[PDB]
Amino acid sequence: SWELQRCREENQELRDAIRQSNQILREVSERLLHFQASQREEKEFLMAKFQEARKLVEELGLV
Amino acid sequence: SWELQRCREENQELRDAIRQSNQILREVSERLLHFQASQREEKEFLMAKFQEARKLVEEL
Amino acid sequence: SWELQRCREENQELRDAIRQSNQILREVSERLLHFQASQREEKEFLMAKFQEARKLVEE
Amino acid sequence: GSWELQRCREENQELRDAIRQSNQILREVSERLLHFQASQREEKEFLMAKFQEARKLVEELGL
Ligand code: PRO
Ligand code: PRO
Ligand SMILES: [Er+3]
Ligand SMILES: [Tb+3]
Ligand SMILES: [Tb+3]
Ligand SMILES: [Tb+3]
Ligand SMILES: [Y+3]
Ligand SMILES: [Y+3]
Repeated sequence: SWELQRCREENQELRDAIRQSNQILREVSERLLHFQASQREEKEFLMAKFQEARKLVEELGLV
Repeated sequence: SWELQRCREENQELRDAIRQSNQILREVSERLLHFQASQREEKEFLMAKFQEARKLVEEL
Repeated sequence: SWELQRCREENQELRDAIRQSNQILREVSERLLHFQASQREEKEFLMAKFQEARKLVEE
Repeated sequence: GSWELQRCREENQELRDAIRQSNQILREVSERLLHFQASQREEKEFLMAKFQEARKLVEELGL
């Protein structure tokens, strides 16, 4: 049937779009884990500095 | 004889799933854009802390 | 003595400078904890909404 | 001279050094936040790019 052939093609494209869109979302989730690993290193540089500052004032007797 | 009707029903279920997914992703996107704007504004207070520190290093 | 009084007064000013700079750093740290909380909430929302999208696709 | 004046002078030197250290800490924290900001910017640009990919997949169905 003309209409059945057309409908079958459209359904396969719809399935492909859903599958490809899920893969995009999966890649987003994985990459966000990488951004978070790098941002954990940033927090570590920052935390080291804030601890150095705290020690400075404790030691000067200013706490 | 019901092959086309089956295919049309599948098409409708798939179109509805795509629409719902699009709605979800539109919500995420729009919320993240508004969030970036709010965060930019909130970061202005950090910028202000460092301007105060600069002024201090100068007045010393 | 005169010299002791001058040194004590200078030390008060220096301590005040240190208090100010330390308080600025404490405010930065506190505000960064605000940012961390906000970002965690947005990450949780995104995760939840991606899961909802992954569910509509099941079946 | 007195023992108490020598302490005061030693305290004065340690506070001067502490001010220089505090300034260094402030500077390093500022630099790190600029780097963290650049990281977050890249994360935002990545998310925008992936959402655009998904939208274009759906637009290309033509429905
Ligand atoms: O950027 C400004 O002008 C001010 C400073 C912190 C809040 N907004
Ligand atoms: O002017 C003062 O008295 C302090 C003492 C140590 C050096 N400067
Ligand atoms: Er000592
Ligand atoms: Tb503003
Ligand atoms: Tb000593
Ligand atoms: Tb540096
Ligand atoms: Y929560
Ligand atoms: Y970039």
